[PDB]
Amino acid sequence: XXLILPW
Amino acid sequence: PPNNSNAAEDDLPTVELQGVVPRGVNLQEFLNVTSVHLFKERWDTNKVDHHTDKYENNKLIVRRGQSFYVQIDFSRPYDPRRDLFRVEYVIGRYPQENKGTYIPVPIVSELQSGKWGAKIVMREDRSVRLSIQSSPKCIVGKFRMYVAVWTPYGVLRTSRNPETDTYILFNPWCEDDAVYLDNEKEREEYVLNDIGVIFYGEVNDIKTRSWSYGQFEDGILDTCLYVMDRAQMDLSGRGNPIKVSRVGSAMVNAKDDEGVLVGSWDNIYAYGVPPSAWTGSVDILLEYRSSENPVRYGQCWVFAGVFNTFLRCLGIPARIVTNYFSAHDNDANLQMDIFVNSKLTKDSVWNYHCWNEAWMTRPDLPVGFGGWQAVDSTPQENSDGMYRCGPASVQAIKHGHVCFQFDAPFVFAEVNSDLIYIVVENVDATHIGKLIVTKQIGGDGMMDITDTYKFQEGQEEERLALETALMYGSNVDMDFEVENAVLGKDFKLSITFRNNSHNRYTITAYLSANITFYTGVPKAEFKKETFDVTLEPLSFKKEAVLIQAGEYMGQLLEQASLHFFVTARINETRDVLAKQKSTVLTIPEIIIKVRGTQVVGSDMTVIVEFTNPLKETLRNVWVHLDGPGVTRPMKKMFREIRPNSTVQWEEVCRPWVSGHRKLIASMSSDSLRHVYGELDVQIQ
Ligand SMILES: [Ca+2]
Ligand SMILES: [Ca+2]
Ligand SMILES: [Ca+2]
Ligand SMILES: [Cl-]
Repeated sequence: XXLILPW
Repeated sequence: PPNNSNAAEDDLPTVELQGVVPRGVNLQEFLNVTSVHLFKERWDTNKVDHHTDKYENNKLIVRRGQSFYVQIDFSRPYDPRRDLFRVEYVIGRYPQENKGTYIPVPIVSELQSGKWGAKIVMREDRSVRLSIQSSPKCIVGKFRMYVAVWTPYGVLRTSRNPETDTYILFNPWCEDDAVYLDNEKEREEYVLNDIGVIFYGEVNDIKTRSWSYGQFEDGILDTCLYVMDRAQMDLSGRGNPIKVSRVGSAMVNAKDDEGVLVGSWDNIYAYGVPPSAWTGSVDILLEYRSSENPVRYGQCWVFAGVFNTFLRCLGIPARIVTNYFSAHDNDANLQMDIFVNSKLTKDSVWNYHCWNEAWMTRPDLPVGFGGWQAVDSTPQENSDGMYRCGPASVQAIKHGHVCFQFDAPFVFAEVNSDLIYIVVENVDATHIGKLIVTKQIGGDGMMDITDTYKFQEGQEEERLALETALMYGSNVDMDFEVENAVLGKDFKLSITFRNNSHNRYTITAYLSANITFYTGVPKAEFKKETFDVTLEPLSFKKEAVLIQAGEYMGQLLEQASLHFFVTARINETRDVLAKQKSTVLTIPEIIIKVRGTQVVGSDMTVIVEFTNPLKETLRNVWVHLDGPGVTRPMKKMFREIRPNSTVQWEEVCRPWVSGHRKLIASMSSDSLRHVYGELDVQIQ
């Protein structure tokens, strides 16, 4: 479930 | 011409005549092979003892550096006065003996440690049973077997026989193998377990995905060999787990090399399988081999799952680790540059990322950096022109010694880069790499392994290790030496600072003392200290650290060494000085001799001799003698043994058990303690 978490 | 395909083969002649052989020669004089037995059933001792009985594969599968049995039936009984033959193992289209790809196996009287050879262990009628030993550095792959009989006219060789093709794998059970793992429970989990769990989600909402590695299912071993062929990996390097795991990290992804799995994150996954639909590696790997094209699609945990299958299948112990808040450094400065300006900001963080660890010595690195190596097949950054990553020594990452190959600075950034909000507005030193986990041995639970990658957040060492890593990317010199270090005694670690400037400096530093296996595999940290020192101008200062015997004596083992890290920051300049060194402890000797006949029922005298190795006097010395079946346990006390003086202790005994026995002596005094000697004795 990889997701880029925005800064 | 590169010998880079296990699948390709050359054609070895069966009648290899030499010179101008006359018409009418009678080759019936010479042995010919009527049959070859490999005892390759999955219930028989070869596959069981080699831990290869689980492969769904009817050929012989063995592990290198370990002996196995075969039987050759000849046309008449082998007669060493008149007959000469050898076994041959051959791989690739261009085998060469000096490259390890043509392997002659001589028939020898006694097997020699580490060397290819075959010993005859039984002769009956027309048959010989051979114990064949392979080299623990053998190329890993599928070999062709031949029997070659030598004659005055040349060699007579068996025909091509695919039924005797023999797989030779990495051997985590062999102490001479680079992938040796000395713990049976770890070998079962990290080699033999074909299912597992991959952790995902978020730090505070941890989820688990079951995964079927399936490394023993029909076709999978052959596919792993195929992957290395598709990499054009030279066969001569396929016995080296560093090269195998690094090729694997490239080849499991499709970029650059037509590798196994096409990465996609686009939430549509056109003309393929969505990454979240796979539940194991087998379907992916078998489709790669049958289609001979990359499979769509994967993401981090699918790459890791397939990479794990590859490693375990070939016999490299391997596991999947999950990093929560995993940083992606785009410009190799080992920090997250956050400008949010979405155009200027390129670095990013994942809720989690996961990769593999593979277990091996690192003879290309100083001792202390073997053990778990991080390898990552998920494409993120190029490493020397290809999407690959590792093997990176986890122990090197922890101490920030990211100069050691391969890709350790990138993996360090993944687990411990700082967040820099940039003029620099703010720094978050604790967000990245909040928790790192892997499946526990013998259950589906979670093992916290964060401490293997980095020191605890908030601790000075975590700062010092990070500044070391950024340095590897004041006029002060730092060195250290271990003063006369003797097994069984306290000893000093002497750190010297030399300040050649006119400046007064302050220093903040840590010391890490570790026990290491003889092969360079780290075992344990036994001492960790931080300290501060002031450095006057134009001066040298020695800081002596006492290492007490109690701190390390409980964690030693045979031929272990000690590995020390020292890292010091000059505070006024932020300069970092970082060194690492290993030392072997001087080992006091205890000599055991026996005088008289060693017969079960008569008397023999045991002589125990000990020389004081120190410049100090030993006091209240207790010597013990142990020897089950040889002597009841006995003890001798010496009140004082002067420097460099030798004492001798004679003890009469009568053994109660015949055969190969053993004598063990011990010495403990008020300072030096728990030093041993041993002697094997045969009792007639
Ligand atoms: Ca690739
Ligand atoms: Ca960056
Ligand atoms: Ca941190
Ligand atoms: Cl890809």
